[PDB]
Amino acid sequence: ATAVVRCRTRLARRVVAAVGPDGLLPAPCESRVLESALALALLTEERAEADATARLTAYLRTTLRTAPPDPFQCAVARAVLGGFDHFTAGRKRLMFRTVLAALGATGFPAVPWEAYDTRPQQSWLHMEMKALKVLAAHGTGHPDVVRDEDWRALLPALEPGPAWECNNLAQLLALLALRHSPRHRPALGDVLKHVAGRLRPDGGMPYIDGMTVFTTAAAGLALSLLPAPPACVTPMADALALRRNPDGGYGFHSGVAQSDVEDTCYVLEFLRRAAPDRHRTAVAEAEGYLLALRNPDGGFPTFARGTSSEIAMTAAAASALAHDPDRREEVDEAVRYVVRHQRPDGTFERSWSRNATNAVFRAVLALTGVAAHGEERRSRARAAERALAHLAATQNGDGGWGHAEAEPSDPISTAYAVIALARGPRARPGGPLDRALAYLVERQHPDGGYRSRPDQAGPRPLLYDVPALADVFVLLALAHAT
Ligand SMILES: CC(C)=CCC/C(C)=C\CC/C(C)=C/COP(=O)(O)OP(=O)(O)O
Ligand SMILES: [Mg+2]
Ligand SMILES: [Mg+2]
Repeated sequence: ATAVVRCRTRLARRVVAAVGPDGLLPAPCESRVLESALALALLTEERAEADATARLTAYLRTTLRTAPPDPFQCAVARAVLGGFDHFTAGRKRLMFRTVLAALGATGFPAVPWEAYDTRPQQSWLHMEMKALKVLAAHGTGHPDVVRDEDWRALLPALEPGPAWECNNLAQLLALLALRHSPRHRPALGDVLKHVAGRLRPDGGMPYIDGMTVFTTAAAGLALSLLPAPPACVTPMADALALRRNPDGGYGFHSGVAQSDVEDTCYVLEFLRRAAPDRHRTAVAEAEGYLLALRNPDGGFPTFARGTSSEIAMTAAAASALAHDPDRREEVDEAVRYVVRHQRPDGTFERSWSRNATNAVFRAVLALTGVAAHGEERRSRARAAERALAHLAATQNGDGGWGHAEAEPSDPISTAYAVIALARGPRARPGGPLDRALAYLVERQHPDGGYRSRPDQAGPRPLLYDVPALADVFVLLALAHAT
């Protein structure tokens, strides 16, 4: 067949081979400068784990020369070795300033202590903010400001074993605060040993344990779009469904009790295609989870109602709930939210991904997948057309797309664009979709896989790197488009 189908086939073989007999696609996260630096500071201040501290130190220096990250993380690493268009901005300015001050690189924000108090949402955001407030209280010489409720938010960080909610950043920040408390120091020795035991072969500390639930769901979805899905989709559906949380949603990795809309939508889309009856109850519990989260403006948040609806989250929930005709009223209200928020140049937003193409792909699938007729058909078709025109206008000479219009191409950003474009008109020779496919064919590695700069962000906008996602998302693009 075509070079595209051959590329698709080699890739599917690789993705199938990487699924384990437990039905999971392992998705470890790479070392990150930020957490390595924090781990370095914590162990150093406690005069602990000299072996780990030297490895951490070599990793940080090696990475600064050869693959240095964003400037915030470099300045964090330098402190230890010695624009944002989003509703979260501000809280992030406070968070990132306090981190650098805690490490002695800048002054503590001269803000009222209530600045650090946040509504209940993401389980670990509360812990992170409380930890930073404690570090600022003690850093500025006002330890008596710390309330007993501030300390109590940090207690999960003193549990043995892997970090609570798989978040090394949250635990490290909490531990850096807790070591200032005599009441809590008896539990510290034991966790410092498990922390030191987390180093990766290259000597660094990853942001999170991994993203196996998200990655297995995306891979299962891609495999289920193939002409003949492999057999392993059933054990993958089983592995996801048995990990569902009591609220019916899904976290990003094994042992994440915090559900989120993005993970739940990928599990939901996947189970609807590969196991709608075998996993009928899991499917219905996931729709219930999404429906209970919906905001009154028609949109959907990431984690918790009452927090800002997001475009991509709202687009993802519209596609995921479209299958059942009984949610037409909620699905349509979601798609209208997407249309209302399209920007003047056809784009949408950056959030959990750092490229523009991610939100476009979500938006376009919601806009074209929910069947529609009449004036609302016209209105959605126009919105979708402007999103695909935006893609055509920012396509790079090699046929791919980067994180930003003037950025070098990468396979993941390109994969998102292809999914969107496969919903447009038929690939004409030398058309944008045709050229993006040619870009993906040419970037296939000899081992059948893809190496791509990462797109996942957390805390936004800091990138972290789960390499298994590159194969998964390119496969999802190739499956959608063929
Ligand atoms: C792709 C993904 C599944 C989308 C949902 C995001 C999340 C549930 C998974 C990404 C990994 C996670 C621990 C980042 C959240 O960081 P954070 O709490 O600090 O985020 P924030 O401060 O920017 O709000
Ligand atoms: Mg945060
Ligand atoms: Mg975090």
